[PDB]
Amino acid sequence: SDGPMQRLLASLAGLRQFLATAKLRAAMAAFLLSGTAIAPADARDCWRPLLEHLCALHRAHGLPETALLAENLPGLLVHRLVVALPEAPDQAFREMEVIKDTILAVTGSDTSHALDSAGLRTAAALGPVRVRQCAVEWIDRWQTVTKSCLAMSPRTSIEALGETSLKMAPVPLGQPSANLTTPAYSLLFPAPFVQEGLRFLALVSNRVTLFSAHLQRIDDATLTPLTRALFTLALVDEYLTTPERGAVVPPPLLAQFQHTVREIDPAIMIPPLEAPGTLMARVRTDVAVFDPDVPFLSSSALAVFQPAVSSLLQLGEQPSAGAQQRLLALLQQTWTLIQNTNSPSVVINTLIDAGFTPSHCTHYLSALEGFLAAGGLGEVQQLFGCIALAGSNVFGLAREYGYYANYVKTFRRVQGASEHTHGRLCEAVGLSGGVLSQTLARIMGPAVPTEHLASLRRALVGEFETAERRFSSGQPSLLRETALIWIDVYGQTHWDITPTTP
Ligand code: NA
Repeated sequence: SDGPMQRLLASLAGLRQFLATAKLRAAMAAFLLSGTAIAPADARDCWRPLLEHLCALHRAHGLPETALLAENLPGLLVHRLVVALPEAPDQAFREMEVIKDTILAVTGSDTSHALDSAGLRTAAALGPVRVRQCAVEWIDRWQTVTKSCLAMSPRTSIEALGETSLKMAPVPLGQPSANLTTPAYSLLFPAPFVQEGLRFLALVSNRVTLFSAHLQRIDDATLTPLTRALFTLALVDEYLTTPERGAVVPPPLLAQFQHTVREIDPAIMIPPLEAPGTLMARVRTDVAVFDPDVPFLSSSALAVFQPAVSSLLQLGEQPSAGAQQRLLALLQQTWTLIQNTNSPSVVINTLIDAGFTPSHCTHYLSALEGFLAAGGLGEVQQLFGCIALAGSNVFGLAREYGYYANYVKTFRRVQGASEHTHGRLCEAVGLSGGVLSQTLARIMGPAVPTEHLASLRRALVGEFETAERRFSSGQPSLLRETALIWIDVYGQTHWDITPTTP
């Protein structure tokens, strides 16, 4: 078992028994940009002797570089401590807890005694007390928020409770992870344990977000009982049904569905909430709900009723002029809003409010594409094409929307493959020459972390200034480049920063 920390530990022990200058110093330079990263076990076994040898070997020679690496080795270690989180919550909180104990091991009082023993400083920006404070706050708050979202989530798993329904207030996609990116945490942003925690919390949070919106249009009174029951069927199909258990329905929701569905005109037929195939398919009718004289569908949420619409767009149907005027109002409002908005929360809310639940967007895509195969579209069909392309891609990026480094990669894959998926529709409607990648880019674009890397750079410059200043009056430490290259190379490697320095 060799590892970077292990390699420099063994290298540094032999130095203790200006050749030691070149060897020692090139060794530090080699540790700061070793390709691999430290596993928790390695840090836990090797933290003590490496720190002892570094503090005493520091004491004998008194170079600024030993002083700095000793003063800020905790943070430089958590910068390189690998994190792998499992899908299951138990395994995830467990796995995070082992790292909490790893940093507690790094930031022990023994390190403060061995730094103060060597005349060093324990209050360094990446020093033990600071790294301890920031990591502890971030991880504790991380559990509290992640479990909070995990409780008000659709719980269809084998894991036994009853899913909350009326409980939920609409949460934006970014609000849970928002406190965890404040500039206060800039010092630890490149750490894998922030990024991994943020993808986990993003995955739970976004699901809770969609579930919140769709619940909101469940419990609305202005909507017609037909529209109400339709949102109910969609909710059940997409968030409360698994291949493993047929239907997972709370008794209050099922009773509410019963009383609301008995109000519907028997001209339109609705299946009861009970366990294959989705329920939304089971709905059958012959009435043209789109006609304005007809009062059955709320003109607000008119695309919620997937069978009649999918028939409209597969069969290229020609609605009554009043019905069509009823459509182009909603479709054209929705698409004007989507076209001219940069808030993902707003576009989510307006897609769900219009009845454009993700699976619907899918069926709609399928319906048009199949139309263009057999056949140049009406404005109804073209606008459904717009909202369904942009809707499918916004809903795809929505699950993983976060401020972590991987959303750049996923976002690149998705906007790259946005237009080419269902190319006939996309070119026929106009999103062809990069326009859809432009829209998805403006609304779902990944956040830019230049400020966090700048701030951390300034802090590392400061620890360089003090650390050299005490140990070398003039300040010509050769290791500056070696420290800054990690910053630029992280920036362009994970975040694709250009990069640039002041
Ligand atoms: Na930089």
